[PDB]
Amino acid sequence: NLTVIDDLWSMLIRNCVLSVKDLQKISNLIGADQSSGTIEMISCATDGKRLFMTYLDFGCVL
Amino acid sequence: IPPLASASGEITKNTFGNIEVFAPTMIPGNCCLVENPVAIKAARFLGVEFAPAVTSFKFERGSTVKPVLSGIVVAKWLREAIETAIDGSWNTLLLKLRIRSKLNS
DNA sequence: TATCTCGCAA
DNA sequence: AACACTGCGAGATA
Ligand SMILES: [Ca+2]
Ligand SMILES: [Ca+2]
Repeated sequence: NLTVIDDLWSMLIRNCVLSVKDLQKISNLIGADQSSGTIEMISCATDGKRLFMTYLDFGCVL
Repeated sequence: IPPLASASGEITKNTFGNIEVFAPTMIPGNCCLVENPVAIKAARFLGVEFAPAVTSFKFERGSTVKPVLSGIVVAKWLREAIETAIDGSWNTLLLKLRIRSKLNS
């Protein structure tokens, strides 16, 4: 459901756009030795090019 | 041959709360050894059933030997969960978040 | 008089 | 060829 998807998309610490720092926080905490230049997923996720991932782009990545 | 892990994946451990694993033989048949500096933090974070693995003994100054806890013994079916936990695409990161939350509460 | 720091012991 | 890890009083405090 939409509620479930927003919850999945609302599992961070802001609630505003997924920022690089937010993705980094998640990837760092789940164990991920990822370079600052290892955005990859999030980087490619950026459809409109604003350097972040909004709800619609998150949905499309999933 | 060490005893098997339970259905829930619970390992039987020695008096210090660790499993001693000095030879592949010493891993339970239904279990696996995951060696990683953070494998413990991970297994604790998932709240899953594990046992810290004493793989050798560090001999050090003053007069005292020390156990080298180089990782974790978990059940086999939790290996990739652990590997995600130690290891962490978008779907993998999201799914681990989904799990972490269905688990905490 | 309530509050941190922080060394300190093992 | 394995003990644990955190309590507890020093000075200082608006
Ligand atoms: Ca954000
Ligand atoms: Ca965007």
